[PDB]
Amino acid sequence: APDAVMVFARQGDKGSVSVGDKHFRTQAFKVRLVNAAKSEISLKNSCLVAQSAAGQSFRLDTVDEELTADTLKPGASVEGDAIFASEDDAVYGASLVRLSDRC
Amino acid sequence: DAVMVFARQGDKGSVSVGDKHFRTQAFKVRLVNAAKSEISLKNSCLVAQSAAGQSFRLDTVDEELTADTLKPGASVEGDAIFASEDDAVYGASLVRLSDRCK
Amino acid sequence: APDAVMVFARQGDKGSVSVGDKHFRTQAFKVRLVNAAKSEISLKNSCLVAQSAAGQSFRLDTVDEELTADTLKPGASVEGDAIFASEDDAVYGASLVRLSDRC
Amino acid sequence: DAVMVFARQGDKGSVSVGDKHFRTQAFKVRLVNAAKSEISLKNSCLVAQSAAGQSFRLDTVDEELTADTLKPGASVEGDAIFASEDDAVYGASLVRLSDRCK
Ligand SMILES: C[As](C)(=O)[O-]
Ligand SMILES: C[As](C)(=O)[O-]
Repeated sequence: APDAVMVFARQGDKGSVSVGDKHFRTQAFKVRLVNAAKSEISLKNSCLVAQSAAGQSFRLDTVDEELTADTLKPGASVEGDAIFASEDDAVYGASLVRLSDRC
Repeated sequence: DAVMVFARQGDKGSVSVGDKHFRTQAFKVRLVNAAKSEISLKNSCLVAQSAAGQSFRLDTVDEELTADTLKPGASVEGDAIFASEDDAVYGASLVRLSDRCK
Repeated sequence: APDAVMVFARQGDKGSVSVGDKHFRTQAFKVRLVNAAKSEISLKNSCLVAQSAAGQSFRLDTVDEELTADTLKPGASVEGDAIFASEDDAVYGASLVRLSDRC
Repeated sequence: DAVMVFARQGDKGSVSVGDKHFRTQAFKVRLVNAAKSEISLKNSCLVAQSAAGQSFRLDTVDEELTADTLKPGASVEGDAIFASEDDAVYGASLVRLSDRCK
């Protein structure tokens, strides 16, 4: 098994939010993080990012508490929903959820 | 400042009578007043919009969403169905409140 | 009310069928026919057709018995599912269900 | 003559480990033998395909669909998940049986 966290994601519902001059589209995912390594891994300086094929990143609008764990014990898994956003429809083209340290 | 509008894309449909027709796109919509005072919705209107910037008229709506005002901290929810003669409304991905209503 | 049958349709599930060399994509709709007129209307020489904006028609692969009524009494409605097909993905662009006498 | 393959598009997903990743598209699949005799599936394989003609590998599948033959009049059903490194599999709209399997 790889010495890293595996990120599994399933595309969920499509929505939108509008308030005054600000409009954005939302794409939800159910995400499971699985620590495949034999040691505990810190996720303190990490965040979930959604990405399209072209390499465009989408900001995380809301996330379940379960996915905000500071660390993952070896062999352990956590899971929850994560919702990403774009001003236009680009987030609908998000086809990958991954971990990043650019948060 | 302003009412928050949350929406989820719902069903797509159509109506045809002879050569007359239109397309429909439904959304489930929640309006939330997160402000400290009552906000009037009287001269506002719900509109669906494509990312390309086209807006679409509300054809039918649940009575809950027809409130003339929203109390501070209150929310109303219901389905709202928007229409276009052609299939452009299927491209609507946002629901917003507009102050340009005829 | 118009002196004709009103056709209401809601897009349903997307599928496919493959057998030997023959492949096709399917688009289901729930359809309601409503006779708005004050007289009975024959549907004997009529059929349901799905159509895209460009005017491309899609063949009716299967249909519920309820939609095969020979006539519609004044003020009456019938409803059921109808599934249309294309060899490629074009049927997914079907955005109108209407009546035709080209069957 | 041949086994009939019925499929319905299901969920879209992804798997990421560091810089390695792939996308998944699930379908619910029913295989039906409408022929009068048993048909061998041994040297056939399920493949998902885009209208553009690209085929996609089966990554995981329900055990029911792994039958080496199908009795006359019988059917098997289950989920089948196809994959691509890039997001091309999201374009798969057909499930078929191929006799070109490696
Ligand atoms: C937000 As990043 C690490 O995908 O550029
Ligand atoms: C099948 As026709 C009457 O839309 O050309």
